[PDB]
Amino acid sequence: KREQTIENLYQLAQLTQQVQADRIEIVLEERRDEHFPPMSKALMETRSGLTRRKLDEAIAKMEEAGHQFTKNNANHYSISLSEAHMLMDAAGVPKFHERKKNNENKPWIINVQNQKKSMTAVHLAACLALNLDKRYRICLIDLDPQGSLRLFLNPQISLAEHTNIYSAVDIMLDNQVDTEFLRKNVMLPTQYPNLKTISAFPEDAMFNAEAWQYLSQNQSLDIVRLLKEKLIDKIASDFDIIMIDTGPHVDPLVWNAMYASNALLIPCAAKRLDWASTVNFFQHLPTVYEMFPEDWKGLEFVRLMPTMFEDDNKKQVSVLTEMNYLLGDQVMMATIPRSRAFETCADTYSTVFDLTKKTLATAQDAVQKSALELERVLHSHWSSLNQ
Amino acid sequence: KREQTIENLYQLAQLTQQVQADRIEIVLEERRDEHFPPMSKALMETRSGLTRRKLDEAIAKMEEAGHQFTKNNANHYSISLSEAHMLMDAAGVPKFHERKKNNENKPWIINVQNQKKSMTAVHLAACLALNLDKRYRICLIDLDPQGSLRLFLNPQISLAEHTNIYSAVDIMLDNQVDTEFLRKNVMLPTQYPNLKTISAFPEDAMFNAEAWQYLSQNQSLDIVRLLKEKLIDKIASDFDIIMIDTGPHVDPLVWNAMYASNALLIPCAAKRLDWASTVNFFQHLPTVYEMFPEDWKGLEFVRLMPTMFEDDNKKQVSVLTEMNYLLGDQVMMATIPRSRAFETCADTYSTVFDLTKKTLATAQDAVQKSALELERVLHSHWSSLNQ
Repeated sequence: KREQTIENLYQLAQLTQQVQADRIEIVLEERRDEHFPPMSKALMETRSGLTRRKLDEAIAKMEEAGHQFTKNNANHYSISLSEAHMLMDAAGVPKFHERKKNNENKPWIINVQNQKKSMTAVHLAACLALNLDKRYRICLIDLDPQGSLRLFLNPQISLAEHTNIYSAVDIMLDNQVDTEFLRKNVMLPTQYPNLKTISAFPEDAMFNAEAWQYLSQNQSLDIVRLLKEKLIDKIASDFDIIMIDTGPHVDPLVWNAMYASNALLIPCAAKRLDWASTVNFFQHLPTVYEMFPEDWKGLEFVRLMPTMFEDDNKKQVSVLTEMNYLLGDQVMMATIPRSRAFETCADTYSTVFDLTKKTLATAQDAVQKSALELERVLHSHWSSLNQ
Repeated sequence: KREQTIENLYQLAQLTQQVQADRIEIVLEERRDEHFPPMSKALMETRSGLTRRKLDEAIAKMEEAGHQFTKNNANHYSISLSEAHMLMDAAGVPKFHERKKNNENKPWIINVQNQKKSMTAVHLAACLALNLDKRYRICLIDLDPQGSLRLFLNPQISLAEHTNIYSAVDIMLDNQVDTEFLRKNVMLPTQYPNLKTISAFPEDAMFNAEAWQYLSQNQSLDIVRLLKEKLIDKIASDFDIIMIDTGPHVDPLVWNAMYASNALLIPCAAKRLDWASTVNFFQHLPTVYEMFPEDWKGLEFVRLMPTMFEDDNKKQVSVLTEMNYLLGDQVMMATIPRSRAFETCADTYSTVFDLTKKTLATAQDAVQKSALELERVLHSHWSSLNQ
């Protein structure tokens, strides 16, 4: 019955290909729109690299203008994220971008690749976005259609007053598209004044279909140029960093992400399972690239991190120091632990920077030093990349 | 630096493509090898469709041979799964297969397709495997490389005394292979005398790579014939049912599973998210099939189930009765609830049939009536399929 079943299939293809899917409605039906825990002026000091005197002066200037700061039950300052950014601009420090010896840069395009909880790229975006001396313009793009990565960091929906919401692949396969268009309709603001977001929707699955059947008509290899030529290039003006999050699969989606991407970052854990998948990955991961039209700009760096670490199991060391001595540098000294706190983030769709003893500090100190450590490398290669 | 980075890539491709991966070791490092809760003789009565008299007679015959049954702290029978199968054969009922008006059958090849917790195919396998009057020979094949589906139902490892362990794609791309080979080395026994298992390993990821680059050399479409011609056909002798579990992605893996597969089953939930992905799926799901060499045997049936149901939220009804009235029959009346119990299965990698008030019964009655209800349909179409 080969024929008859196809016929029922299109019958359901076109019967159902008219039912439903109000997207603004469900993003709106998810707004967990809560915001950030205000800083202490000790914490604002740490995150800013401002002296209490330069900071207090910045306050006083903002207060001698209209501004009124909220205050404690102990009448202690409670500075918001917005307040902290403006405090910077009041202290007369200019954004990372601003310091002009780096203002002709090209933007980092880090392609994170979760090999199995796909929530480390979001901690990076928040820690890098949560460094107020620099105040990077970042962008965290979700590319896994099975991604909750806009449940974390829910965009300011900013209302039903939003036409439509597009994902990356909605701008690859589309719907005239310009950076004015992408700002107004596909990149959304998120609770971190300087971290914007680009969500994905399980519909984004279509892509692969059209890819794997858009090669029948071609052993071509112009299908990996779509996200660069259609979207990333059209938003590299406004951004210092870009992170494209893909999780585990082979794909023309993650393919479409590697070609536009000029560095790789591979979160993994002590586990031999994710470890083992990953070396299969690498073994499969040269042709992987060889394939896109030679105009591919190579990679700058590529590195991996240890995620979810037990530094009490003699057993997990017995894979991470295989990693250490297997790979030395090109791994990260920052072993993020397991942490009750990290995992109620996965429960509650927050990041450790959203909540108010016994993980908090080492949860965030873990991420913050892994983001500091991440941070060195990017500066190391920004020169070469910039070429 | 296009060239230089590829060169480092193969450098890591071949540097690392010699490190590690002792598979028997890790399956062995996982044996959660515990077994089933023994039945009551009330429960053995329910699962068997034996009268207490025919059952007690079967016991007495087994006891008048050597056998010794374990007993209760209240000296009440505690029949194991093995004991129950032999009790059947002692009661002189023949296996489903056995009843010869269905012994020239062809085996069901249900392709389950999890659209987002990928643990319903395992409840089906256990409920269908846990019907002792029939005693189906089933096979639950994992095809998602991100599958825990051998952590559930850990095979009798039966020891390090096992050469190697192969997955489906290890027998697609291989390593001379015959049904004697597949029995001795790739299908493993599991705690249900009549449910065997075929695991997958995240290495299985390779497949896609070779597929999507094994079409550059061909707009061919012989790559979907691999799992049928290489594995399934070579084990259809020994099986009454076959379930191939794939979860969400487009793929030549799930492709390779649809072509060898002669019915479809699509678990989904009240949620508009998984609901929405699925209708995109259907809209993409005719060409999907149109593509394999015409010799494709069509589908027999195709249906969906409701999984994880809140019958207290007026809100979830407000999608499942859209489903009901949208789709009527070709859905299942058996709405599996949310259930604390179902979700500690996902916690503990069991199925509801593994544990000992307030879900148990409705958890299993839910699965059992969805498996009963599943059960009717398969009989309905077995005739036509058999053609």
